[PDB]
Parts: sequence; structure tokens; C-alpha cells
Amino acid sequence: VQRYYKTTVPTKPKKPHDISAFVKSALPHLSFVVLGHVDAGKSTLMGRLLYDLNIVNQSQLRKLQRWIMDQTVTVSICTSHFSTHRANFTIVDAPGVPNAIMGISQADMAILCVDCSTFDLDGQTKEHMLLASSLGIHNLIIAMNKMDNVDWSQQRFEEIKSKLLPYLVDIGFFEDNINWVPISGFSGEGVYKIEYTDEVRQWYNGPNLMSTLENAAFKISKENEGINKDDPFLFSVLEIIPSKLALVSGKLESGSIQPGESLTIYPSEQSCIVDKIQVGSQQHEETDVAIKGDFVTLKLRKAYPEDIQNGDLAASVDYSSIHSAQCFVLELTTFDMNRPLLPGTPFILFIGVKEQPARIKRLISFIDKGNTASKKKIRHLGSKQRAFVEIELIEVKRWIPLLTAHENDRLGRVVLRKDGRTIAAGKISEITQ
Ligand SMILES: Nc1nc2c(ncn2[C@@H]2O[C@H](COP(=O)(O)OP(=O)(O)O)[C@@H](O)[C@H]2O)c(=O)[nH]1
Repeated sequence: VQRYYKTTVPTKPKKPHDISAFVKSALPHLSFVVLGHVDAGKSTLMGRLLYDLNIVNQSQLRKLQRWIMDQTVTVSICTSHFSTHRANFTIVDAPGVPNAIMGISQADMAILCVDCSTFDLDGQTKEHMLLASSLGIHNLIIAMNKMDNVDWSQQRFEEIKSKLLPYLVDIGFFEDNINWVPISGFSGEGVYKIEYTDEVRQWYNGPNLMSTLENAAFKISKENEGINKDDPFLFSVLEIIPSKLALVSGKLESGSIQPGESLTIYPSEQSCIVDKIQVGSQQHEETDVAIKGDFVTLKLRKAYPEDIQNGDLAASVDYSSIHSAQCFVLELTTFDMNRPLLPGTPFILFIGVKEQPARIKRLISFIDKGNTASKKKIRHLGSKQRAFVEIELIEVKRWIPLLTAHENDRLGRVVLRKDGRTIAAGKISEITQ
């Protein structure tokens, strides 16, 4: 308590492995979150998917056609793992907006499920895409859905897209990271195992949902081919399973870990040794190498669970960039707000799977072009602007570990809300420790 054992000298692995080797040899993996409006087909689509996967029954599916996550101490996010012969996947979902944030934060990319039936670019669709890119998601698959109620009309498909695409781009996306797939969650056409109808093939000639997913995965798996031992290990603690030798579950956001190697957890700053890396939907199956992107469970020696919590951060013992703070600077981008932001204006900071009250402490400067700090004086921050800002945490019960977005692009992002409205996104630029 007064001090946990802590080191900055790497222990070696019981059975050293060639990371680059192990990556190549290994199957690609992708995690994704399934967003979309309330009546867009999210669950019938999910059902259909699992069904083609022989994970859902033929009747389990007829019931759904009139839970699904459940079927496949504090829980932060739900995961469901699955596999094809080409790739491994991990559906991510929160249980229970704050819940969307959790899902989005741990997912590699998003599938945006859209109702094509007879377009109104609506409230919670836009919300989700806004959170998606605020939170670090670059890749999308827009599952253009419910094609039957438009008889697979290329005319309509292309019409909805011409509305949505520009929005997605404005909001912060790039057109080549967006993939557009026509499907029917109900007929299962284009999802996985039921092929596109010939009528449909004469205009849509790109891949189906599943293949598109596998494609994503491969794209990812390649970047991870570089991974060295000169690469930091980063790991979001996502759940702590009770002991009666602790079990820690989370997502690697960087590098790799093998049994024998060591890690420090923040903010507790304990240095534990990992002696088993459990993985798979079970999580009895074990590997000798977890790498970035993998959802896994570490079986830790020298761990003190009372002082570990969801949303904590583990890293290489020689990695010294995670910090806790009252104050830090946000490169802040602002949406449409009711009132402007002023020094002292409080809000809730959302960050990874944690949320936290805070207030603006300083308005430091507008951002004119590129990244330059405009000499224009700034007494208040209004809607649809960007500025460097100093934030202060209030009523802190426990330190939040922070990483700047230069250190890591994903972990370094935060979403700001006040009075129930998503008001701004931010990149952590600097930490005033
Ligand atoms: N015509 C058609 N209807 C669908 C399709 N997929 C879902 N639906 C229906 O549209 C509504 C969307 O509800 P649901 O599946 O729960 O989507 P969610 O509530 O947004 O997750 C339900 O009545 C679905 O059964 C589809 O591919 N074609």
C-alpha cells in the first residue's frame, strides 16, 4: 500500500519467441463495434451473423425475428469472440452514449448499420459516427441495410451514400477507410454464408460483410508485422477476475507480452510478472505471445487486485510515459454547443472506459491553420472551433493514468460532454503532472 514492488528492468520470457515470426505465422485479428440508429437492424444483423457462424440456432434466430450479446465485479465491456478459416474477430459492446463510448474505445473499427428503407441523416447515427472518430477510429464499414425494402436499388444505395459520405468526411474520416456494403440482415443476403443474388450482382461487385471484415483484419495484421522488442507493451485493464495469482483481462494496445516478461500497472505502480496468457472465448487455451490488438487475460504473479481497476493501464517496465494528473492540455475540437466554454466551465471527461468530472482551467489559444497557435486572443471557446485548452480534474477519488496522443493515438483521446450533450473531442497534448 505505502509502496508496491516496482521495477524498470525487464525480466526475460520463460521461452523466448521471435515476435515477427509469431505474427506472420499467426492469424489476423480484428475487433469491431456495431453502431447505428435504434431501428436499423443491428441485432437482426448480429443474429444472422452468428447464425452463419453456427453460434446461433435456427430457432434462436426465429425468436430474434419479431440478449444476443449474452448468448455468445464490475464489467466494463462485453466481448464475443469468433472465427472463420481466414481470421479471428472480437465483437465489442458495452453492457446496459456513455455505453457507446466504452464500446468504441476498445474496438479497432466500427460497422455502421444503416436502414435503407424509405434519407434522414438522423440524430443518433451522427452521434455515433462523431464518437467513433473523436475516439480514434479511422476505419468504417457502412453496412447499407434493409435492401429488400428498396428492392436492392442501386439508385437508392448510391443516394443514401452521397448524403452520408460527405458527412463522414467532414466529421473527420477519409473516403478510402470507408467501405460500403449492401446487405439484408433479414434474408442474410450479403452478410456471410448466403450469397448476393444475381440481380444484385449486376450492380454490386464488391465483397460481402464478412469478407470485408476479413479484409480489414488482414490490413491490421500487416502493420503488426513490424512489432519488435524495442516496442512498448501497452494494455488496457478491462476486467479483473477474482482470486480465492490474479487474473487480469484486457486489450493490448501496443507491442507484445510473453509469459515470464514483466509489466507495471498504473496508477498503483505495481510490477507484476505474467506467467500465463489465457486467450480464446474461454479466457483453458493459452499462447506464448500476445501482440497488439489481442484481447487476452493475463495470469499475474505479485499482483494486488485491490489496487487494480478497470481502465487502468499496464506497460513495459522500462516505459515511462504514463502519468497521473490534475491538469493536462487538450488539443480540443468543438462541436455545436448551447453555451461557449469559459475558464471554470465544468463538464464530464470521457476517456477509455472511465469517466470523470472536470473543468476548463485555461483557454490557451485558438488553432488557426495546421497546428499553429493563432495570436488571436481567446476569452471564450465557441462552437465549431479548435483550441489548445488546459483542463483540471475535480472531485478526484483516484488518479487516472494518462498517455499523450503523440505517445499513442488511441489511448490519447478524450470526449467531453456537458448536460447530456457531446460538446467536444480532444487529443491529450501535454501532461502537467
Ligand atoms: N426488410 C428488412 N428488415 C430488416 C432487416 N434487418 C432488420 N430488419 C427489421 O427492421 C427492424 C430493426 O430492428 P432490429 O433488428 O432490432 O435493429 P436494431 O433495434 O436497430 O438493433 C426490425 O423490425 C428488424 O426485424 C433487413 O435486412 N430487411
